[PDB]
Amino acid sequence: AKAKTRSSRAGLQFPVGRVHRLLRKGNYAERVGAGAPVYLAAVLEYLTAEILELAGNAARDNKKTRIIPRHLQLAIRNDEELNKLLGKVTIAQGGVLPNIQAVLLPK
Amino acid sequence: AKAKTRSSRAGLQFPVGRVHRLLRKGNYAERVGAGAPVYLAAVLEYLTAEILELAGNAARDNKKTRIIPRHLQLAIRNDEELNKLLGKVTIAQGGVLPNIQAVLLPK
Amino acid sequence: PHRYRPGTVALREIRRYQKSTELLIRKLPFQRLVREIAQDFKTDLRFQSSAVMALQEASEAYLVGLFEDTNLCAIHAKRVTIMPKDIQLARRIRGER
Amino acid sequence: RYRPGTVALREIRRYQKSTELLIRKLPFQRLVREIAQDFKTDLRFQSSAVMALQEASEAYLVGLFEDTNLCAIHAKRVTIMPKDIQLARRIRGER
Amino acid sequence: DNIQGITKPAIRRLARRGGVKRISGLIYEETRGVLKVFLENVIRDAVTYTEHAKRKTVTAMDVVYALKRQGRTLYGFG
Amino acid sequence: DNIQGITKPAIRRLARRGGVKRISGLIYEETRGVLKVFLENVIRDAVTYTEHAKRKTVTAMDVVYALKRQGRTLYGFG
Amino acid sequence: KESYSVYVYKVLKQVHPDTGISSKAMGIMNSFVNDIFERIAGEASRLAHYNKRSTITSREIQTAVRLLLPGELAKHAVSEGTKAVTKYTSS
Amino acid sequence: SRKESYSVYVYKVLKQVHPDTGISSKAMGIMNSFVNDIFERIAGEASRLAHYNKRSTITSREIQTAVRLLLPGELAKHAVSEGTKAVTKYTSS
Amino acid sequence: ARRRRNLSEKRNEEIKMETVNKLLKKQAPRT
Amino acid sequence: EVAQPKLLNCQLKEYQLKGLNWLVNLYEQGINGILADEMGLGKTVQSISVMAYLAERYDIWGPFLVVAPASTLHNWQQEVSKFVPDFKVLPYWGTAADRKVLRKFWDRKHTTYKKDSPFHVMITSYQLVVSDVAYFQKMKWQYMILDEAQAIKSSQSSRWKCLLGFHCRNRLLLTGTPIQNNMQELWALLHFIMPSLFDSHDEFSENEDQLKRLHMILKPFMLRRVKKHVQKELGDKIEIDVFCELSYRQRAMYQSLRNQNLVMQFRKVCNHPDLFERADTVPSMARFVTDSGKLAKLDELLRELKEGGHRVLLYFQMTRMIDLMEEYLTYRNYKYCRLDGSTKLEDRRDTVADFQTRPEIFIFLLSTRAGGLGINLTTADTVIFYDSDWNPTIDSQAMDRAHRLGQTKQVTVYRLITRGTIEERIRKRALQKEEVQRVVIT
DNA sequence: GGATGTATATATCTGACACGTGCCTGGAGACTAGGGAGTAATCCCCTTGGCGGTTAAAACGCGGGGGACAGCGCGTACGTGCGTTTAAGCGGTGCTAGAGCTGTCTACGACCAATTGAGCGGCCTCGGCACCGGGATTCTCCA
DNA sequence: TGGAGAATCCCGGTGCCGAGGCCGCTCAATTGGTCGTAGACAGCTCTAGCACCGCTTAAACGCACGTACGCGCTGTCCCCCGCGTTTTAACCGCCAAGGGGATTACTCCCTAGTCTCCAGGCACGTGTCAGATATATACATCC
Ligand SMILES: Nc1ncnc2c1ncn2[C@@H]1O[C@H](COP(=O)(O)OP(=O)(O)O)[C@@H](O)[C@H]1O
Repeated sequence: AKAKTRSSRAGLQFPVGRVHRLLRKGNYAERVGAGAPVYLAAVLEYLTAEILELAGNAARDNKKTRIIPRHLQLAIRNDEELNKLLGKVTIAQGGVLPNIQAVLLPK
Repeated sequence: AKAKTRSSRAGLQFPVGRVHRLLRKGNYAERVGAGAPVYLAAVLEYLTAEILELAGNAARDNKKTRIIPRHLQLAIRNDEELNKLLGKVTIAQGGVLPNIQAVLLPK
Repeated sequence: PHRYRPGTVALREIRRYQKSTELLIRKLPFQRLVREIAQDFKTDLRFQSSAVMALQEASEAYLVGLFEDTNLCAIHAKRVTIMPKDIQLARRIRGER
Repeated sequence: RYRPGTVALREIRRYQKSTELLIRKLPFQRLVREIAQDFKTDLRFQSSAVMALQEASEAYLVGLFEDTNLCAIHAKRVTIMPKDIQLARRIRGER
Repeated sequence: DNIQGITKPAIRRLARRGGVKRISGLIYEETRGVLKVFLENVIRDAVTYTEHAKRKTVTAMDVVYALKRQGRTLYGFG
Repeated sequence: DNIQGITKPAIRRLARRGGVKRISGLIYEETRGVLKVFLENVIRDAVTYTEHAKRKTVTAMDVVYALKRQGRTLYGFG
Repeated sequence: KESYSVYVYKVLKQVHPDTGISSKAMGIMNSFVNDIFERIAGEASRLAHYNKRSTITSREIQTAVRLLLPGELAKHAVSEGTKAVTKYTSS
Repeated sequence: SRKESYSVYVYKVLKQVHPDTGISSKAMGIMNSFVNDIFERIAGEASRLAHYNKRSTITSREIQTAVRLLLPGELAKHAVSEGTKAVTKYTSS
Repeated sequence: ARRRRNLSEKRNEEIKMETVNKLLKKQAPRT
Repeated sequence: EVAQPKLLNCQLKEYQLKGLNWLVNLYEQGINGILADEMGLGKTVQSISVMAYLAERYDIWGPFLVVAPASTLHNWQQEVSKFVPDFKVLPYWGTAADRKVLRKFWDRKHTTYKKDSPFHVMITSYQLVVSDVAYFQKMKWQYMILDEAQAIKSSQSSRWKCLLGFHCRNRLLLTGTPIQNNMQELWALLHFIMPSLFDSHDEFSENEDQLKRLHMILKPFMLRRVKKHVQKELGDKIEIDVFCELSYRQRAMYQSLRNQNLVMQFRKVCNHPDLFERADTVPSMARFVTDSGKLAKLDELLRELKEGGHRVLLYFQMTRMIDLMEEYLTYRNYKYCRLDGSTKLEDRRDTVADFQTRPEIFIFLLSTRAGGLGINLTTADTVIFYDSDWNPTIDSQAMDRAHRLGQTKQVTVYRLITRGTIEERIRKRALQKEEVQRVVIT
């Protein structure tokens, strides 16, 4: 019988089988649900999409064709909710959001 | 042939067997070395002693025979190395180390 | 006749309350506040007793630590009085906002 | 040219636009090998490991300066001074 | 309402334990907002653990686990 | 004496990225002390992982772990 | 040695069909996904343990997302989760 | 029924360091909490160390590297010593 | 020791010289 | 005066031999200089012969550097391999991954090479001499030829600023059109030759007497020669101007623009309407041919030449007009080849060989700037310039690609001019400039 | 009447992606076992609520005092720019330590069954502590 | 310095409740055995990191200078502290209902486990094309 990737059965560009391997072998529990990897893979795909959508936008606002680490930084630190999720994270080659205190600026 | 607790077999007050049970049921990994629980039990006993020695001293310095939470709190915040181990920890019923900032004191 | 000068009584207070273990918010009104927040999230929530005691230990421990930080922000600005701008600085440096 | 101060704010609008590493590579590397050899003699490093340390190290210092800046401004100064570093560290919890 | 159940005298005391000599007058309303925003975050997590266990009763353990999801670890209740 | 290899120019650039307009002169010797204390802590951990794996070479991965041990997660290197 | 590279590119070609993504930015995405997997599977792990249960089901994942992701991001993720598991079960 | 806890063992340690001293239930509750917390951390660290080396077993060596990572300074030295001693005695016996 | 190290130089030299020549052959000579 | 180099695998003609004598005397005096022979007298084999003479007498077996334009590199590789076959000749072109590997020939320690050494002559483009100057600056070049040297006429160019700082003994310029534009460009060549003497913009600036002045002043630094005195065996260029009148479509667009900065837009209309906007509401090929006066008049002329058994070099200034022209040649079912500056440097070799090897091919389409330099096309007979260049040296360079040595048929130059339009203005100015250049040499 | 900026071309090169062959290892399908989680019935404990009472503390009202604040002078530190000096960055050659992979086999830890004593629940109990009244001693404050 | 006087600590006597000891008993820790794979080990290839050399040229350094910030000092006036009195609701000790969590049994379906098979994805080549830098020329503009 022709094999149909679990991914395709659940419409998920993310690889549901690999997620099931890593949950099973990585000692998170004794037994893993068949529904576990499908749900978790849906959530990874959704977060991946969100960051790339915001970074894509920042690329085109800078008039450039290719996403780079500077744009991932600019994406992640604009969104209130993603910044709360990645507050501890340093992104290599990302640089800083432009920021001057209004006290420093000219009178 | 007569039983010898693994604890006695290894000169320790903390329970080597129970530690081997928890390392097995805690999904910390697939196979759990034999000496692992013996070494882990030795360190738990050491840290337990270190705190209770300090607490005993704090209790005697306040003329009382029973350790209470407030004595643990004093003991733990008065030693730099224990404080660096437990900085994020709150102890219930602990209170605060007595510290008034010197510029607040009267002229 | 007698009055202590402004501040002596406050330092009496610092010694006394820095030397007590007891909980500083009154129990019954704190308990009542915790259910007012809980009833937004799920209706008819029975609380254990020790759960509200644990919330109160955490709540007092958080604020008493916040005042320590706040006080350093004041003293650095060459004031002795803490003011709302001090609290907001402390929270921002600790990353909460 | 520029009124007194406009030049500092131009420095700001420069270095916030760039993404480059701000410490010089070889001096950084020598500091890392000096510190390392206390813990173990004959430690070989991978290029990428020293670059990791430098990215993290600059990220840490830059972030300390933002927190230091807020301490100054709160004291109605524009100048950061050692007291401001020390205050930020204690609040953040690096005592 | 209930947030005003945290009395001005109460805050004054808390502050004293943190060794503050002179307290403003606008501190009090700010402190209440701070304490509510803390409690809302902890309670949401505690109630979320309670509902996953299909209990109706928030236990001490739910709270203790809620707090360890915030870098604030409480010793002496479970 | 390699810590003085972190030049005054450089500390000043870092400050500028952090949006500082004017810097005291005493800032330079504090900033050096700060940087060394942070690197000592991370390198000690990285070498601790390296020796555990019975390597002699400190890899990128050791360092990235050593930083996630301390709540400083470095995205970009394995 | 494996990476989630392939899949990130597929998501990108679907959300922004003209764009590409540099080698170093792809390395950042591979870092991000490994990080979040660990966080969610760790919370699921602990939830199971706290409840004396031996399987990480899909219910354990959903409570772990509700705990990790802040605010509206959570709502959207749990919706996406639920949709997909429904579709898979319907096969 | 049968919840289980380390209070028994804490009493013995206290009796060896301070023969006349005792301990309130609340203080013992704190001690019971402390011990779980530290087991958790040292086991978790040892877990991840094994994973990063692509190994299946948590041996004594891993618990050593974990003590050396969590504990600061002189604490660490003095603990890694107690550990060596104990495992040496067991291997002997 | 010495034999393997000596052989490495010959093995390197052979490939280096051939790959050097191949590139001149890549450009000048028609391909 | 000097004997022919014994390593040289071909006989020098009398004027070539005298040229080698001049260059040898320059080297032994320590003076740098310009061989300025009119195009196709054989500067190359004279240049090569100095490398031979140095390698014989003073045992200076390299390293020697030829810098040349891209079209021309393959020519030099062949010429050196043919005329002095003992020399070992190293390309320095191609991708960065290639060029790294080639640097592994260079010996940085022996300052003067000998016969056993890895390479004797290196051939590289102007373009790589600029991009890779960082690496070149380490070498100790023993003799250096810049070929097609008006490449360096602009003193403000990065190229001049780079090549001035190449560490080397004797330099030779080759350029068959030394005199170009204003006297500042003549300064630039002179300074590149001898910096100490020609150190100042202003002093070189310091009128019939000034012109007579200059002729003597240049006599120690330049040798100029012209075809009619030595190539008497090859007849002069027959030059035939052809006029064309704008098509109705052209006329409409030109009036539209004139009613509506527009210099280059006028030049486009005169080439072909379709260089603005092509066509389809259906567009016929017959309309395409008829819609441009030039192309229409060209169609007559091509058909005649085909019937007669001639072969054509056809030059353009605009690259999109090469694209359009291929379509008309495709439809008229003529076999053609194409070479322009966008063409990869491998294919250059192949294409030129093809047109010189297999006379089925009727037309070579060439860009004027890429095609004008280096390539040798003796098998052609007819040159057509579809559009006028502002600079007369560039067209000169171009038509001399048909009028080399070893040409045996009467070279015929056609040139098409669109009457009453910018084309005329341009050819007018180019002829003024050619009179000035010709006077200054004269 | 000249020095320069602007606009539009060609000529080239370098690095990003699209496609390609190849090959291989892990994901898919399919078949069985047995134990975890799901079901309901039970039960006792601990939470929610009402009551009546005491009294600690919160709530309100005043002075007045000393701190937050605004302003000013002034003085020395910090920024600047010009000129010089030194090391960083490049790119090389070149050696070899050691990371990373393969193939063995042995020794060790998962798994089972039988035993038995450690440690839990529960019950009894008496001594450490809280608190209270009193006195003696210590800190503030103002004349 | 000197009394005043409110507060604090220390002494002492009561009494109460929870720390601490001892009794059954059940279940998990110990003993002795099997066995099968993890990983310690020996050996190998070859990546890549450590040394060391010369050159350009940029940033690092040093100095002379000046002006703007920091900050020490004063006058004002608001607002917090300290205290007193009234008011109110928290705390206590108690009785009760009853819901809801912890438990015991029991059954069934889900997931681990093994096997067979093949296509997804990883590594390495390559080629081709849009973007970036030079450079040429006219002409308008600014000087
Ligand atoms: N003795 C000779 N034998 C063969 N070809 C010769 C000889 N002398 C001159 N030539 C020709 O001289 C031509 C080169 O002319 P030259 O002016 O040097 O070229 P360019 O104008 O491109 O610099 C070649 O086509 C070559 O065939």
